[PDB]
Amino acid sequence: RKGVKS
Amino acid sequence: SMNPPPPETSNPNKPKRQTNQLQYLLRVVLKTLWKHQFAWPFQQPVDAVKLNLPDYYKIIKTPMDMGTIKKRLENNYYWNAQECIQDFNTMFTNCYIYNKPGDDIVLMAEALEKLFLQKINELPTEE
Ligand SMILES: [Cl-]
Ligand SMILES: [Cl-]
Ligand SMILES: [Cl-]
Ligand SMILES: [Cl-]
Ligand code: NA
Ligand code: NA
Ligand code: NA
Ligand code: NA
Ligand code: NA
Ligand code: NA
Ligand code: NA
Ligand code: NA
Repeated sequence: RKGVKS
Repeated sequence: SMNPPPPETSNPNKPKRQTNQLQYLLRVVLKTLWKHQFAWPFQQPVDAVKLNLPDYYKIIKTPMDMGTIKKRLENNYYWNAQECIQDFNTMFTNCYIYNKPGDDIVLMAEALEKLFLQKINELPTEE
């Protein structure tokens, strides 16, 4: 729900 | 749709003490998680308005984050170390409720939680 963070 | 106010962090009506374990929770446990490369999604309340997460506070009714925990420790909000540990656990559980396996934030939470649990296994002697 918060998407890509890498 | 709106963000709620952040959790309470200072209550002058709650009694105040400093203990070996509370010091450890701030100066070792929280400090180590805070400086971790994966800490940033967890360092403040979720701003669901700015992040465009309209359902976040429809789903998460006990929000918690490390910025709040840090302030609670700094303001002697907790009397027992386990109250602080419980807030960390709430923070991780919220992440696993809201986000799906495979989501980057879940891998981040799992790594931070394993590190948290390792540090809690070295909780120092109680008074
Ligand atoms: Cl996502
Ligand atoms: Cl004290
Ligand atoms: Cl970070
Ligand atoms: Cl709601
Ligand atoms: Na206290
Ligand atoms: Na402390
Ligand atoms: Na420290
Ligand atoms: Na790191
Ligand atoms: Na939050
Ligand atoms: Na509830
Ligand atoms: Na939260
Ligand atoms: Na994942």
